[PDB]
Amino acid sequence: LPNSIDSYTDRLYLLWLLLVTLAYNWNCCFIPLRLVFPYQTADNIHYWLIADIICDIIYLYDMLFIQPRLQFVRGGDIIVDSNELRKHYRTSTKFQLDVASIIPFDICYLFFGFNPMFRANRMLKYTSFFEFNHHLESIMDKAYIYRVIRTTGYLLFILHINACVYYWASNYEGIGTTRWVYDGEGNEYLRCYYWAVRTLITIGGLPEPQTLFEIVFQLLNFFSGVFVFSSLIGQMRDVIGAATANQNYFRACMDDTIAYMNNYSIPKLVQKRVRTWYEYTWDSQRMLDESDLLKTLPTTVQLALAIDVNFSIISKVDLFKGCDTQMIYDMLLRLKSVLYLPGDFVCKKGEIGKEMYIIKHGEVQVLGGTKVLVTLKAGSVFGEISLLAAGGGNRRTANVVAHGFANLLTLDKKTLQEILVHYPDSERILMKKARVLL
Amino acid sequence: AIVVDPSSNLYYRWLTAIALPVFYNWYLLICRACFDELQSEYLMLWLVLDYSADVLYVLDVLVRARTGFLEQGLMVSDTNRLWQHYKTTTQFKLDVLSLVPTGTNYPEVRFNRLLKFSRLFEFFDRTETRTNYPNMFRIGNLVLYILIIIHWNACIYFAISKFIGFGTDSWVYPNISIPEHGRLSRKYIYSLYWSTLTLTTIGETPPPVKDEEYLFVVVDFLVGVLIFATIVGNVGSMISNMNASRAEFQAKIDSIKQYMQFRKVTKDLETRVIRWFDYLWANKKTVDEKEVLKSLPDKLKAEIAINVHLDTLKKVRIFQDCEAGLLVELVLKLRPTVFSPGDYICKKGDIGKEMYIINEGKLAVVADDGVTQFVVLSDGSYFGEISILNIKGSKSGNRRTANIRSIGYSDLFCLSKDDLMEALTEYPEAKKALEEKGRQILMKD
Amino acid sequence: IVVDPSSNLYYRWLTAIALPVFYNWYLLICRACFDELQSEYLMLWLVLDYSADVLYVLDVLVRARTGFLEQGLMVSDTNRLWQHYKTTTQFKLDVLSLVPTDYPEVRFNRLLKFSRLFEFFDRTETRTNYPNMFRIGNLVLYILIIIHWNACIYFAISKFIGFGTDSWVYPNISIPEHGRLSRKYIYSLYWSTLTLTTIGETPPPVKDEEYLFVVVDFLVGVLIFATIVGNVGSMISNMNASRAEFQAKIDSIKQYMQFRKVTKDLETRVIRWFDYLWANKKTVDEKEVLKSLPDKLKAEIAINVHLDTLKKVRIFQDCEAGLLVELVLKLRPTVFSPGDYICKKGDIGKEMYIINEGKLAVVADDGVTQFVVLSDGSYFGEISILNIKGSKSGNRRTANIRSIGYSDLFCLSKDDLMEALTEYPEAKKALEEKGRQILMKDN
Amino acid sequence: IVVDPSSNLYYRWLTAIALPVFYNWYLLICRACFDELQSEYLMLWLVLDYSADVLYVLDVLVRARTGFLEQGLMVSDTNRLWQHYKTTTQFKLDVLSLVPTDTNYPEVRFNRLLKFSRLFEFFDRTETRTNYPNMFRIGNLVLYILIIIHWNACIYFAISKFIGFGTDSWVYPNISIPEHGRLSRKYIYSLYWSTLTLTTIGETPPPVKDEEYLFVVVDFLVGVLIFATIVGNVGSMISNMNASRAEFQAKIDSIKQYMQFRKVTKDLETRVIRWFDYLWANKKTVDEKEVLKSLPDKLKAEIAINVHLDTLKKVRIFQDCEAGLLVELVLKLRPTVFSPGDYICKKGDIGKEMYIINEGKLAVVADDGVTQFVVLSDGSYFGEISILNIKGSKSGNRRTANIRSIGYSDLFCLSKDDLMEALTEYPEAKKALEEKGRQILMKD
Ligand SMILES: Nc1nc2c(ncn2[C@@H]2O[C@@H]3COP(=O)(O)O[C@H]3[C@H]2O)c(=O)[nH]1
Ligand SMILES: Nc1nc2c(ncn2[C@@H]2O[C@@H]3COP(=O)(O)O[C@H]3[C@H]2O)c(=O)[nH]1
Ligand SMILES: Nc1nc2c(ncn2[C@@H]2O[C@@H]3COP(=O)(O)O[C@H]3[C@H]2O)c(=O)[nH]1
Ligand SMILES: Nc1nc2c(ncn2[C@@H]2O[C@@H]3COP(=O)(O)O[C@H]3[C@H]2O)c(=O)[nH]1
Ligand SMILES: *[C@@H]1O[C@H](CO)[C@@H](O)[C@H](O)[C@H]1NC(C)=O
Ligand SMILES: *[C@@H]1O[C@H](CO)[C@@H](O)[C@H](O)[C@H]1NC(C)=O
Ligand SMILES: *[C@@H]1O[C@H](CO)[C@@H](O)[C@H](O)[C@H]1NC(C)=O
Repeated sequence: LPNSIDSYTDRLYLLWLLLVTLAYNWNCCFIPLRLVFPYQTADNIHYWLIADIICDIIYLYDMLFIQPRLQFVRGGDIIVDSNELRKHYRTSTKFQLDVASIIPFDICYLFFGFNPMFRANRMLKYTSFFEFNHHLESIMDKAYIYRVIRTTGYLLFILHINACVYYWASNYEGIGTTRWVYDGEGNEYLRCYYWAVRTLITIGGLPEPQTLFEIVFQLLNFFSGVFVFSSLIGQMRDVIGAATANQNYFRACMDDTIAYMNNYSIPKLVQKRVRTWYEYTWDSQRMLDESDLLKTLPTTVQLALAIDVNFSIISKVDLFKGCDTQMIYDMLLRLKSVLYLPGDFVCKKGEIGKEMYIIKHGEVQVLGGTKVLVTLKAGSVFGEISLLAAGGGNRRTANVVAHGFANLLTLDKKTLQEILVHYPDSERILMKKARVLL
Repeated sequence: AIVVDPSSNLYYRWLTAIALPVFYNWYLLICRACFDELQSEYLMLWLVLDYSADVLYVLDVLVRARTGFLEQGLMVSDTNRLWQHYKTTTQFKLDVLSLVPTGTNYPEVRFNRLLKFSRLFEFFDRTETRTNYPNMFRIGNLVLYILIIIHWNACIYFAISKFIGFGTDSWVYPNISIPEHGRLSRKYIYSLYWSTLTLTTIGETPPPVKDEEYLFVVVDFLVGVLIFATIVGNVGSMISNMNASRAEFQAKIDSIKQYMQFRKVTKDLETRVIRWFDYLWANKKTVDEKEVLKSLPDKLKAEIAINVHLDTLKKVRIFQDCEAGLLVELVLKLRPTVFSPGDYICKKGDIGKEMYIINEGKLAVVADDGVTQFVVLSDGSYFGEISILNIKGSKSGNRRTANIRSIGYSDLFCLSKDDLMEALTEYPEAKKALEEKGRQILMKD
Repeated sequence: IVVDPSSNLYYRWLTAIALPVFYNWYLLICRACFDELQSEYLMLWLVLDYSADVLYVLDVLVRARTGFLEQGLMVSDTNRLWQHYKTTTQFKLDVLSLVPTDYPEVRFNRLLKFSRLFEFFDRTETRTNYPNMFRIGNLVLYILIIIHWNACIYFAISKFIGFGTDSWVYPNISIPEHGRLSRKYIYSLYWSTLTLTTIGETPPPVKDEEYLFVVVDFLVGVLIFATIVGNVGSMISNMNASRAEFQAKIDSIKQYMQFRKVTKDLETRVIRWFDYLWANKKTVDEKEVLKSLPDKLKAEIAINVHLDTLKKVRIFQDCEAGLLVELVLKLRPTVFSPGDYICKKGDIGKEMYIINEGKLAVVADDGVTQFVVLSDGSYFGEISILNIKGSKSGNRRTANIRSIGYSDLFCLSKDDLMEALTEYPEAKKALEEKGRQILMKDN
Repeated sequence: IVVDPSSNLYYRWLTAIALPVFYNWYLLICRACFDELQSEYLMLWLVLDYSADVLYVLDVLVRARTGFLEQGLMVSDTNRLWQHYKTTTQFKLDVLSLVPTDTNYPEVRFNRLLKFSRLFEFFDRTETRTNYPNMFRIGNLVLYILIIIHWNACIYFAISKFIGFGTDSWVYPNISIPEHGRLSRKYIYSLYWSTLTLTTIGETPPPVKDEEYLFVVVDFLVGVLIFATIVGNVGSMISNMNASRAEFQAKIDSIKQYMQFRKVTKDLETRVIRWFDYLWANKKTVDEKEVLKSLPDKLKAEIAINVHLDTLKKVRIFQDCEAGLLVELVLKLRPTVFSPGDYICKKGDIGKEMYIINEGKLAVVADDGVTQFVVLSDGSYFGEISILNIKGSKSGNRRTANIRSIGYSDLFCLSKDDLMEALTEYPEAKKALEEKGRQILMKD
């Protein structure tokens, strides 16, 4: 028991919302069941009553000792102090529903006998059920399986409600009176659930209704069943379209570019190189483009994501010891991620150079013209001298190729110059660094 | 001498008061035509309701002869031109055809009163646009349309049954001489039951016998499979539209999680970014404001920018003596960023090129050591207004003078130096006014 | 004569040849399975089949002498067209469908010209005014062909098993109620609809081949129902996609305005603007709607939309054609709400407006007076945009300009106006002389 | 030897090992439930099961020698591969699917079903490999529907056998009768009941006892959930199939409604609709930047030099000026599509576009008279003197001809700045092209 609660860190309060969920789901299931079936027999009222008592004690514990401890934000700063947090809870709309739900009509048992209709006010904890749904959906690493489980739970609960309503209508018409009503010969809940499935799934095969109450009942039940089955199809289709969305988009772009290459009659070697690029991109990133992903996020979180992945690789460069944090941060916000297939060139011996190559999960080899001079594991950097020098500069002195699936990080020359002209003193010391290099 | 303005609320009150009798005319006119016991038994009620519906119809003709219409941007108001604009349309032809005043047992001659469906469609479209429950109204409209279709099919099935003969076959309605199958409630409820069990592909009806019944049942099942297809399509589109924004946000969360598991970020930064995005979702501002306001006109964007940011940009005492042109220019060119707790806004020794106007946040200035709260700022404060003027002569030289960290979930307003220079390159006197006020405040400090 | 593959004659030919292909499909499976049509209307089916074969040989001649694009040009060498048609597979399909197999089951090779009907359906889907109504008509036509083929298949299986030995098959056809052709076809169609639309009100099978055929039929019916639901869901979600996008835009605007705590008069102003937008159908915006067409086509469209209002002002006619093209492409339109002030006094003159479908008027300082009420075709915003030292004014306005009704303007900012007066400042100087004359006159 | 997981030997192995996994699933639940199929063809099922077990032995021996990607290159160290296969749960599954339990009870071989990841990997490789992905998704879902139908047919026959044949009205009838007694009738009527229950059709006999009521309730719930997934996924896939054409026709009728509202004349309206018809007829609806933004510059340059260098290599001094600069030019070029009779250039207009003709035929026409000065087929170039505009020339800063379109041409434009910053690294290419433009411009 802490002084306050952690809305996104408390495994304890997640199990507490699980316990309030079990209490509220107990009430939502079993208040129709006790209300319409003869299951509250004389040797069962004590068991049902201790169940409802521990349910209402869980309710009161939620209203008293947990809900005035949940943290919240007001004006951006998080709130820790207990009296102000309790005032925030008291002047919130959750306390309205909770005090409306804890209204104890159990004292009306001595005035009208035992009737679980009096406890129908305990169904108003739907807000604490939905907070549990949202917390479990946000914490679980697979939201689609919990969405399917929640859809099946809603379907089973609607069917239980319809079985209870059908059995109430069967008692109101008289058990075994007509041919539509429940005839009494089996397990009441099982045969009534069977009736609710074969009506509200809109399946058919049941006896034809005779009395006008039965025809109105069967008509409204079939119409709401068509709508429930349509909601089920739509819900499962949305779960599919939200679980396979990036896979379908990736496959769509891959198939559209293979359709483009087959429309232009592209040779088989170039098509195989393009498709093994797409297969390695899918097996690496599970995504097509990451720059387009980064351009949506805010600027400071873009900067933090760039620094946490590249600042050690920059600061381990012995040449970048003199430069400064602002334009290092900007040039790390302005890097490009590329992928070179095995056996391809990144710089030819005699090719002019205008880029700086940081390698990252790759293995390139320098050739001095097929014999490998050196190799470079992940974190190394090359291609510096033809980046910072103006004019023609120097060509690449050697062939360097990717041995494996190299994933380089490139910084172009003119983009570096555009970053540099916003930072004149560091540009000047970088020119002096060029002069002490050469 | 009154002109009914078709964008006001009196026109919507008239759309409601005319979309009740059109809907009544459709529903209970096909019912009274096909049943022939309502029409014989409730004759006073049907004559009263028919006379009231025709009175509302002729008042709708008179009103639609006096609704203005936007030409040259203005609302025209001359009754002769409004009558001519009414008469040149075909809607007036449909209305004067529907108002034809036709032995009080066949309402088959009164089917011309159904021709004002345009009022019902206009009322449904105006309600869908106007009300604040759009998905609930779309489902209500779909339920109403398929209920009208099921009712029309129930009346059609009872008319086909009366044509074939009651109790002759096994598919048609039972014998109405037997007084259990003869109540009017029983007639209508069993006809509606048959049409729902047909038109929603349930299939629990007795099987047809003759060729005409086989053909009506196969046509009715094809209409039913199409109605079931549109029901499933509309409910699927409603479910896909009820949480489309939430699904987009969960896709963005999963994309960020995939990118971070790819690039191997640290767990503290991962949970910081995740709680940051969940706070941005719970505060209902996760979408960027330029992408929100892209579809707005420039004058409405300017009025929104005034109404948002001038309340804070008139609380500044340093930038007070300038003009409303620069005020509107800066509130157009302010761009917001939301931060995280413990984030460095501007560290000591950085090139100051941004200016920040705190709005619904709380920040702090610290030293190079770490958490020593020197001065906690609040809403309406400002910093950065001394390294973006670039004044020569002082000891700083556009260098950040303080370590500025956020302690809660702040929300600043980035005002960049290039943006201010673009704002002021057409105002040299405002440039030198800001230069002299910065020089005085810097010689003060 | 060389047939144009994109003209109206080719589409009318696709109609005249996708009539008997549909006839061959539908009535060939019906006449093959039912055995009463083929016995009764023998000369009628012979006449219609001879006419369909004449239309097929005229079809292969027309697909012979039709054109195909080479190097952006329609070729007309008839021997080249004959070689291009002889090398492809559709001539193989046509000469396969014209095998002269002159009981009605020997003519099933005439169904091989299905791509012609498919091309007619796709050309009508492209060419018609009601694409979604045509899509739903084509979908009902496809499921009616499937229902009819499954009805004929059930009747042929019933004839092969025997009539009335079981309870699943068609009854004993010697009984005069179940022996008429009308009831034969309508009961086979009703059985086929009940099986394919996944209902199963039919009698249950008794033999093993019947059980297997009903299992195959119900799985085909599940896939047909799923395809129907998918196509109607795609149509019903692509018919109101514009409405859903505009509703999401309105909801994002409402979310932003509720979050930033803006005042209720501006709220009602924004919502009256959005109601005007949705009741007058100006939903799409210019920069996104004019990005997917080629550059000379959008230059032509800009010419055709703004020269009709740029030639109404007389004093602006003295301008060169190239400058007119560049300015008529660089004009940006905005729609102003009524009562909103375009240019106040003391504000920097940024833009040059052309009145098109609007009624603007000038007023004094916070006073509604009418010095001169402008109308369509007029122009203003001219003396603060050329960067001239005026009558002690400079880069400022002269008076307030209101907006009486839902006006529409043609904005031209100083940036694109310098990009205008980088081409012939001499002509812009002639316009500047007359503007300076107006300026010296009025101030 | 190490096999590559992205190779084709591995995919042929995936087919030859996704045959017996599917055999094991389908025919092993059928042999375990029907029990006459097992004790009738006993030698046949023993040969097929021994072959499946030998194929599983080779499956373990291949997965203990397949390669995987680590630091880009294919790791082929056999000890590291043995350890990397040992550490995963798929090795525990492939060991649990090998213990040789098996006579007359073939239910003891259900541990061979534990290798489901192999059949799923085969389906996934074929889906991403073949050129009919939507029809393969139809085939995958139809095979899953058939497996589930067959499994519930076997389960209905097993529940019928456990309750008692012919006792109730819901169970399979009495088995001693020769009409319901043969194995063909057994399996076919069990499949009929299975599909008429899992489809939620219900033209089957209604249950009697409580265990039959419970099984039929569970069976209709599984049926509605499976059929809801099937309907939803088929609707989603049909929408994905038709989305491209739907948004294309959206763009079409959007621009139509625009021009119809803004009162564009009928000739220009019909020309725009004819241009969109031509665009759909020759399949240029996709955009090059919108399709190849994601691909890196090296592969974009490979496709560019595969498409346009064969057309560019026929002009005068462009015989390998510099390889990198030609790569940069063929990357930075940009497509365009013109209409017949459309003027590329008028008289008295600034030129900022170099156009290359490729699958198109333009013409040089005079101002007043429609005349054919010279026709230009593909590979020709124009625009050079107005892009260059070197000091000391006539310096009109205008395009000195009228290049007119004959048919539905297709050029590939190149702007002046996309020329300049391409050549900025190597100014000698600029010098050479400047001298060639200078000599043609000064000899006129
Ligand atoms: N020539 C050469 N370059 C090397 C070697 N090791 C690392 N590098 C880097 O590899 C480079 C590739 O081309 P650069 O001109 O960019 O310059 C070269 C060096 O910076 C080596 O052994 N030889
Ligand atoms: N260094 C500093 N800045 C202060 C203080 N009080 C207010 N400020 C403002 O806080 C600032 C934050 O960074 P700035 O460089 O923008 O400039 C600084 C000042 O304008 C103070 O005591 N010290
Ligand atoms: N003051 C004024 N401006 C007019 C009149 N008629 C047209 N205009 C234009 O209206 C203008 C509005 O602001 P401008 O600075 O653009 O300059 C002014 C004129 O060009 C008129 O009668 N008076
Ligand atoms: N004027 C002209 N241009 C030609 C000729 N042959 C090729 N061209 C190119 O055609 C051009 C079209 O207009 P440009 O100004 O762009 O420049 C011209 C030349 O580059 C020719 O005979 N005359
Ligand atoms: C309906 O009932 C009446 C009353 O006996 C009878 O005369 C008539 O024949 C019945 N009609 C049919 C079709 O059975
Ligand atoms: C059909 O009926 C006729 C006479 O009604 C009879 O001769 C014939 O055998 C019957 N055929 C079958 C298959 O029952
Ligand atoms: C099954 O049939 C056999 C003989 O046909 C009979 O002896 C037995 O009692 C029957 N059992 C059941 C359960 O019907």
